[PDB]
Amino acid sequence: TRAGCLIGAEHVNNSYECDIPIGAGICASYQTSQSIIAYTMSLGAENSVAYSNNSIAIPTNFTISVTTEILPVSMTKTSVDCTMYICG
Amino acid sequence: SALGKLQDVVNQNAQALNTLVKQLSSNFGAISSVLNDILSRLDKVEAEVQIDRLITGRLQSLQTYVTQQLIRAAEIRASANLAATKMSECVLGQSKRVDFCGKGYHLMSFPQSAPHGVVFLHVTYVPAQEKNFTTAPAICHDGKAHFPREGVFVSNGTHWFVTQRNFYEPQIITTDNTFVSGNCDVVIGIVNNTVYDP
Amino acid sequence: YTMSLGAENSVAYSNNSIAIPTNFTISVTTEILPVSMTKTSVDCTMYICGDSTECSNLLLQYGSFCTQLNRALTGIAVEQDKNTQEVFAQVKQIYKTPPIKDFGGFNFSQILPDPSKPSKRSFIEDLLFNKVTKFNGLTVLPPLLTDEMIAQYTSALLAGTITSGWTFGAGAALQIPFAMQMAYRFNGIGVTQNVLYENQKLIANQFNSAIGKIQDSLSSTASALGKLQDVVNQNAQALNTLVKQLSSNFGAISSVLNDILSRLDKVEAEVQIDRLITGRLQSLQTYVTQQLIRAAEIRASANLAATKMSECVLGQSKRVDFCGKGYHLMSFPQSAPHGVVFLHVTYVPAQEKNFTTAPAICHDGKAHFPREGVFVSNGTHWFVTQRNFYEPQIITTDNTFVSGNCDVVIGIVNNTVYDP
Amino acid sequence: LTGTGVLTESNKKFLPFQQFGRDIADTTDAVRDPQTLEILDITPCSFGGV
Ligand SMILES: *[C@@H]1O[C@H](CO)[C@@H](O[C@@H]2O[C@H](CO)[C@@H](O[C@@H]3O[C@H](CO)[C@@H](O)[C@H](O)[C@@H]3O)[C@H](O)[C@H]2NC(C)=O)[C@H](O)[C@H]1NC(C)=O
Ligand SMILES: *[C@@H]1O[C@H](CO)[C@@H](O[C@@H]2O[C@H](CO)[C@@H](O[C@@H]3O[C@H](CO)[C@@H](O)[C@H](O)[C@@H]3O)[C@H](O)[C@H]2NC(C)=O)[C@H](O)[C@H]1NC(C)=O
Ligand SMILES: *[C@@H]1O[C@H](CO)[C@@H](O[C@@H]2O[C@H](CO)[C@@H](O)[C@H](O)[C@H]2NC(C)=O)[C@H](O)[C@H]1NC(C)=O
Ligand SMILES: *[C@@H]1O[C@H](CO)[C@@H](O[C@@H]2O[C@H](CO)[C@@H](O)[C@H](O)[C@H]2NC(C)=O)[C@H](O)[C@H]1NC(C)=O
Ligand SMILES: *[C@@H]1O[C@H](CO)[C@@H](O[C@@H]2O[C@H](CO)[C@@H](O)[C@H](O)[C@H]2NC(C)=O)[C@H](O)[C@H]1NC(C)=O
Ligand SMILES: *[C@@H]1O[C@H](CO)[C@@H](O[C@@H]2O[C@H](CO)[C@@H](O)[C@H](O)[C@H]2NC(C)=O)[C@H](O)[C@H]1NC(C)=O
Ligand SMILES: *[C@@H]1O[C@H](CO)[C@@H](O[C@@H]2O[C@H](CO)[C@@H](O)[C@H](O)[C@H]2NC(C)=O)[C@H](O)[C@H]1NC(C)=O
Ligand SMILES: *[C@@H]1O[C@H](CO)[C@@H](O[C@@H]2O[C@H](CO)[C@@H](O)[C@H](O)[C@H]2NC(C)=O)[C@H](O)[C@H]1NC(C)=O
Ligand SMILES: *[C@@H]1O[C@H](CO)[C@@H](O[C@@H]2O[C@H](CO)[C@@H](O)[C@H](O)[C@H]2NC(C)=O)[C@H](O)[C@H]1NC(C)=O
Ligand SMILES: *[C@@H]1O[C@H](CO)[C@@H](O[C@@H]2O[C@H](CO)[C@@H](O)[C@H](O)[C@H]2NC(C)=O)[C@H](O)[C@H]1NC(C)=O
Ligand SMILES: *[C@@H]1O[C@H](CO)[C@@H](O)[C@H](O)[C@H]1NC(C)=O
Ligand SMILES: *[C@@H]1O[C@H](CO)[C@@H](O)[C@H](O)[C@H]1NC(C)=O
Ligand SMILES: *[C@@H]1O[C@H](CO)[C@@H](O)[C@H](O)[C@H]1NC(C)=O
Repeated sequence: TRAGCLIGAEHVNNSYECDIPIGAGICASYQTSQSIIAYTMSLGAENSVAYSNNSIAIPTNFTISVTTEILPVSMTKTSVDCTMYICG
Repeated sequence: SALGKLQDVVNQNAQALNTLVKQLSSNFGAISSVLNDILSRLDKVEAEVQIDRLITGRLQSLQTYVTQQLIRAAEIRASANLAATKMSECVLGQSKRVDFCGKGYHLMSFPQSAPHGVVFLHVTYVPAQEKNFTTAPAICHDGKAHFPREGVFVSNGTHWFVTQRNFYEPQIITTDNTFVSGNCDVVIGIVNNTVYDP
Repeated sequence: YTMSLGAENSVAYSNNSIAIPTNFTISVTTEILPVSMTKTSVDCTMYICGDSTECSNLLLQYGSFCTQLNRALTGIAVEQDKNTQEVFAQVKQIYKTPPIKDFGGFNFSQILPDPSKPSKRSFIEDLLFNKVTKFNGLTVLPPLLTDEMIAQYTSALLAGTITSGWTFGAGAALQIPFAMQMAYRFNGIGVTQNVLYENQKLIANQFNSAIGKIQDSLSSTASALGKLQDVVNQNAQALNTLVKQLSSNFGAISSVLNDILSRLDKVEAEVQIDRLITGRLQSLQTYVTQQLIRAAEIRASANLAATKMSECVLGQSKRVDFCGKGYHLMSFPQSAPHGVVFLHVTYVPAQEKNFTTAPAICHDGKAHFPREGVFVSNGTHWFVTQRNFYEPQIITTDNTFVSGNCDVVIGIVNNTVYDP
Repeated sequence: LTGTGVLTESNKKFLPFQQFGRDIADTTDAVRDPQTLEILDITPCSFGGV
């Protein structure tokens, strides 16, 4: 690979979602008779939007989705006695 | 792996403390790591060099620990400022910022307490079922170009309607829903359709 | 000389004068924001004790300093990868532009990829990539997302923006003509959508001219992409200092370990080896500290760039001076070496005129206030028009609402109110 | 001189009096054989994390 020599993984020509990041666009995964494979990570499915000068898409329904998000606020306080640590 | 952002900070602090407490077992070039073993095997003129080496090593370790703690505290302060901004905007109000209060049209958020952190419950609005419709930028009835006030002109194949953007609620194109501005030959794509009068 | 802060402009302010613009100029400005930097993984043992056994044996007496020095660089690399993922990879479905380019007259061929070249990048991206241009344990790790993947992400974002407006960020991509998208953009900044439909060719020509002027730049000047070249030069200078600190003596008789082990015995060269180890360890600590500070700066810049990508590109932000100077309409991302370039499309008035204004109008003892507009007078008659554009209309009952009497508003003037 | 590396045939045409060459950052990267007077590059041996 362009990131280094990889031993123990079978390089496949298919494209899947990146599971274990290796580098240079190559990721590894444990799939199918069953061994570690290496492949070029795909960024997503190709969706060609049906765009024209007289077509529009308006939704007729909706789904109230509630998602979670975690943000750190504080950490543990540390007051190390310098003299007792150096000259206990 | 859902609460990994807090467990990561906890593990980083624990590893820093473990490294700081294990650096005492190092020699830093001295004959021993225990000061009692050095003061009991050398005189008061040769053990000073070993004590100085140990002091220099432990002081360098403390300086590295304090620098790492300052960098981590700066990161935690940035995260806490972000969390306070989100608590002020998403929770205490309705933010129109895209992808800030979660993915989708944000409605409201609920705070939740977490160990050394905060958890937000962003309630968003996501469309689910869309359909295709033929649209037109304007409508001319008597040589007068009509534009939607708050909505978009759509056609289901035979008739034309005016409806909101984020939801399909077709209504009859009336004078109260559209405003007149200009003539027909100035707008590109304007189609002919009747405009109801209440 | 003493620097001047600018020209003195005394605004002609009074209690009855207002300036409403009669024209506008679609100005597109560029902005460069760093995203990531080059990964560095320096071998802590080989840098201090390159091809030496006694040095490696003596280095073990300093504890796990090498372990934490390597862990810091590994964390920096993971952080740069996370920043690169968070800035660009924001859509879970790659979008492709249709083969027809009937975007209401707007020309996007200068920002869309061209299949006539191996590197699937646009012309502006090619111009950007043409500007910003292993030993002693120093190893450079390649990034996870290559330039082709960043270009594909940028192309998907641009296609979603030009074919679905801002609906591709909140959910499924809903197709919409670009003229209607620009009408919605105008309605967002407080301008009636008729101004766009009545001046579509002019706005398209202004956008094309702005993109052409942007193409004129970034090819002759060199201080445009200085924010990325600065980071590149800082990393290069840090690496050069780290690799040149090996030639120092730090009080030893020589800087080469082989020259010391071949001129002294195994009991006197230990002091010189210890001095060299201490000096090189201090150098590595200073380098790691500087790299951590620079990584914090780059992470802040990457968070800002991701916020801008989420707001200006995937939506219309009403924040002043955030998505460029002026009333923001839309933005287009562009790939850059270790960074991102935003092309903010703004709305700037061009030609304003003076008009006599009044806060209210009384017709039958009832004070009238504009619903969405401002009362203006051209000297003889009074009209009601929007704020960001001069479109005078007859004051009617459908354009004004009644509230209170005349003697309560300060500055109310007499004028007739039409009845439909 | 001393060191460790693979000696590949280079193309850097030295001067008739110059013996060894140094790239940027003062690193020995090319030496001339004192017998056949040919020039060759000094590439460090392969290394990296596992
Ligand atoms: C929407 O309605 C208007 C008027 O109701 C339509 O305009 C009309 O278009 C027809 C067909 O071109 C015109 O007839 C021809 O006009 C030319 C002059 O342009 C004349 O030389 C021919 O002999 C023939 O009469 C008609 O004059 C014109 N009327 C007006 C008032 O402009 C328009 O075509 C309709 N839109 C669509 C999409 O059909
Ligand atoms: C706008 O129109 C109103 C009424 O159409 C004007 O109010 C009128 O102002 C005149 C001038 O002061 C008043 O005439 C005088 O009124 C006083 C009592 O305040 C009286 O003692 C005098 O003999 C004389 O008649 C008039 O009464 C008054 N009308 C009403 C209904 O209030 C107003 O002046 C107009 N605005 C401007 C800027 O001129
Ligand atoms: C909008 O979507 C909701 C959610 O899918 C639909 O509600 C479902 O409707 C089906 C049809 O009868 C029921 O079998 C389900 O039990 C409903 N689910 C819930 C949670 O109520 C709704 O019908 C859709 N509306 C339209 C107009 O399509
Ligand atoms: C487009 O919408 C119009 C308005 O609803 C449809 O017209 C109605 O169609 C129903 C079903 O055939 C009839 O029962 C009504 O009498 C119609 N109303 C009028 C005023 O014509 C029309 O059929 C729709 N067209 C398509 C192709 O869906
Ligand atoms: C949308 O684009 C299509 C494709 O160009 C337009 O269709 C052409 O319209 C012109 C002008 O009326 C005709 O001369 C061509 O013969 C049409 N070609 C085809 C293949 O239909 C269409 O008019 C455009 N619509 C709008 C509203 O701009
Ligand atoms: C608004 O400003 C634009 C841009 O300056 C004007 O467009 C120019 O008009 C002049 C006069 O006819 C032409 O010579 C130029 O070629 C036009 N430029 C472009 C890019 O089209 C426009 O006329 C102005 N409108 C008003 C009402 O003043
Ligand atoms: C969009 O702009 C590009 C470049 O400004 C146009 O491409 C030019 O097309 C003309 C027409 O023959 C050529 O003479 C030029 O050599 C082209 N320039 C480049 C750089 O390719 C393109 O035609 C424009 N698109 C539209 C629809 O007008
Ligand atoms: C203020 O605006 C009004 C309305 O546009 C002007 O009144 C028109 O003036 C033109 C030019 O003299 C005449 O041809 C129209 O008949 C007038 N219309 C009406 C209803 O009076 C007025 O002249 C403008 N005043 C100034 C000073 O510019
Ligand atoms: C705007 O300010 C001017 C300046 O004070 C005002 O003009 C004065 O108005 C008072 C009250 O009508 C008169 O007594 C003065 O004689 C006026 N002075 C001059 C120099 O004209 C004017 O009325 C103010 N307009 C508004 C709407 O507040
Ligand atoms: C050093 O000695 C070697 C061998 O004795 C010389 O190499 C010979 O060079 C001549 C002329 O270039 C060739 O014809 C021979 O074939 C070479 N022999 C071998 C074994 O390579 C070399 O030129 C001498 N160098 C100096 C500076 O005198
Ligand atoms: C992948 O493609 C290469 C080049 O076409 C081919 O040689 C190789 O056999 C392919 N591998 C698989 C598993 O199809
Ligand atoms: C709208 O058109 C596209 C392309 O023709 C199609 O894929 C899509 O299913 C259509 N929408 C609906 C609701 O059928
Ligand atoms: C408005 O008045 C000011 C002050 O007299 C003047 O400088 C300016 O040119 C006027 N505006 C126009 C459009 O003439």
